Amino acid sequence: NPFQFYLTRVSGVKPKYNSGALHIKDILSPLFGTLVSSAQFNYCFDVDWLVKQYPPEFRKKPILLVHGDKREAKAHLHAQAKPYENISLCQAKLDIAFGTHHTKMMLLLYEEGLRVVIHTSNLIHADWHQKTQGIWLSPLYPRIADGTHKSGESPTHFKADLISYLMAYNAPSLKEWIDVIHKHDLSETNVYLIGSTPGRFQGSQKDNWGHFRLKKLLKDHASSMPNAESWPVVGQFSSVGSLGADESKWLCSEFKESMLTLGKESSSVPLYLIYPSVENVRTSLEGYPAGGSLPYSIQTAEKQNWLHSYFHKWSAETSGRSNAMPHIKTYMRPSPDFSKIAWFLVTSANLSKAAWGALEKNGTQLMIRSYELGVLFLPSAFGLDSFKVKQKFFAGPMATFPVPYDLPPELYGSKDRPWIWNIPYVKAPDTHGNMWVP
Ligand SMILES: O=C(O)CCCC(=O)Nc1ccc(C(=O)O)c(C(=O)O)c1
Repeated sequence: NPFQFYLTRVSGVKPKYNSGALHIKDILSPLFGTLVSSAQFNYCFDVDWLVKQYPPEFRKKPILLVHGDKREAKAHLHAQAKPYENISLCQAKLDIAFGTHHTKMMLLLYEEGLRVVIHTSNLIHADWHQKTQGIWLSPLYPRIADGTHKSGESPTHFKADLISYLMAYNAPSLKEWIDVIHKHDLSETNVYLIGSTPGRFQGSQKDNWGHFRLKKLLKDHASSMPNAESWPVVGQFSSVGSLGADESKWLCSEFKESMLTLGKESSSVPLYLIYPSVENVRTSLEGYPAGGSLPYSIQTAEKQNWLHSYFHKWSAETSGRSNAMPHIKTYMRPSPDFSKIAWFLVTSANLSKAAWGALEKNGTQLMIRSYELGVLFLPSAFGLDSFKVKQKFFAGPMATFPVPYDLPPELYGSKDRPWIWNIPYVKAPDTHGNMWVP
């Protein structure tokens, strides 16, 4: 396959549904490269667990943890790492209120080259145990010879775009990684980077980040087809922010408008949102504790009941993962019969203004609160007009894209409710015999 899109291993499914999956120990294995230094960008860390995932021969190599924690949370993380002299920390600045360092990325420097991993999992045991999570694995990027002058750039501009994303941190530990990336040849990269960084972006910079970055890439590198109005947008996520009092405030006005862009020329497009129901969580492999990683609050949800008529159940028979609750986030543009897709995005970004950006100042400024990162698969980057949807995720041309959940998405039934993580569920027990009492 050209796509190098993987799911994490799920404990409890039959082997055929893990044969093409990756555990974190597989990613860090010596078979992927001889490690000399790594950077782990994430939100939540279990440092003791994390070090144990590296091969024993690599456990003393330098590790940089890039996080967004402040105050007591920051002190707790430092305390976790202090036993390991090889671990350094970089606190990503979050100068806008209510922002998060959400990006999940590994930079893996080897004797043999460099690898970039952009994924969706926190660095804790539960996130790699029984969840549906997504991974993009870069090629092994070779080092550019000393004294050789070449760009090392891909047709998707991934090298410059990754350096630009890291430059936004203004961090000395990450300038070191920028210098590493400069010395490597990333020309084989066929995905586009879509990042979010905190700030207020106008004019020259509005297209750099968030949903305007997505819009720019779709305008420049996708084409509009006849009956494009009939091609749905699908969004799939593990959390929801405050979107406003009605759909015109952000969801269907600027977010959907960016996602329905195709091509350069100047809405009835259906919008599917996939988010686990209470029943999805109750009957999942983890049971109700899966909902600890689906942090949709009642305070937020009760202000936007209009949103839930867009919600569709989690179903993933294609990958054997209907009972592995999703912490992956994906967005895509299927054809009206869901047999093809115009593009596919895997990302850390949930359905929230903090992650994707919200327009300010009479539409002239895009304000983003958080760090996010994802990769965009466009047919033009593979010499294609569209991707065929792979019928079974782990089955056998290779030009079919492995969509990890079922299409078409199934609307909530009249008795279904979205998972809300801070109210109790005491009517029916989960797969472990328990109720949920927050
Ligand atoms: O959107 C907003 O305005 C706030 C909504 C609250 C929220 O969703 N918090 C959250 C934090 C960390 C992670 C993670 O890194 O796993 C996740 C997740 O991805 O589920 C979610």
